[PDB]
Amino acid sequence: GDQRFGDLVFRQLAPNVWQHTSYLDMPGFGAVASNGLIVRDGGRVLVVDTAWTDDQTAQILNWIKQEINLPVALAVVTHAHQDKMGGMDALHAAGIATYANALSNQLAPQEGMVAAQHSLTFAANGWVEPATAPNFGPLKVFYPGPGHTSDNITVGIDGTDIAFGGCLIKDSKAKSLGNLGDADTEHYAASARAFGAAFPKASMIVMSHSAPDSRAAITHTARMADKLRLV
Ligand SMILES: C[C@H](CS)C(=O)N1CCC[C@H]1C(=O)O
Ligand SMILES: [Zn+2]
Ligand SMILES: [Zn+2]
Repeated sequence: GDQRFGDLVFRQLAPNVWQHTSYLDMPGFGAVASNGLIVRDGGRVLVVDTAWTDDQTAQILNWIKQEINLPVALAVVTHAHQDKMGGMDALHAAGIATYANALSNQLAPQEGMVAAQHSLTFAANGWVEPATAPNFGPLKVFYPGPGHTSDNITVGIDGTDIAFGGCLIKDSKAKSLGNLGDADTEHYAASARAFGAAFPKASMIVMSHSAPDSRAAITHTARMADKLRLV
């Protein structure tokens, strides 16, 4: 069910949702896949996360221009690493309004990232303050607590079965939590649980570095976060 387009891969998840996948091409490591989302909200398109690079991200825009051919209203990027924010310059050159967690925008420079144009803020219960996320359509944005990073945010897609965990969640068969250099190892477990609780009906869990999975990815991630906390 995948379709290669250039160095990119696209996979339809529902009538109006597609997974985009890009691969890091650096002379020192293997072809590391990153997943993001494309959502057709009626007469416009919404993007969750860039690709690794500007060119890869423009390649995303081209696939959208070709296969959907509606204007891209906005993008939301889900934390200040390269696999999520590596392509901001491309989104800006294309006139696309960009959003990130305020904390993500604050960390951007230290991380080598260009900041998003607009900053999301969040209630104590983790739900986005609606005024900071205007006209987000079916995108339901939830900050689950520090985990994979301090800033990681998550997105549910109204009207579908899908919730996007970003790099916070790994699939049910993953061996480890991956690079934990930026990780809050104390809150990770609770933050994964908070994600699953925020989207309790979502049956397809989409993540950054595994194929879509069921809810078992959430509990599996939480357990692995608990095992690590206990050492
Ligand atoms: C550079 C990316 C940002 S999330 C990363 O840390 N990754 C990509 C896949 C897993 C993990 C790793 O390198 O160990
Ligand atoms: Zn990351
Ligand atoms: Zn990642």
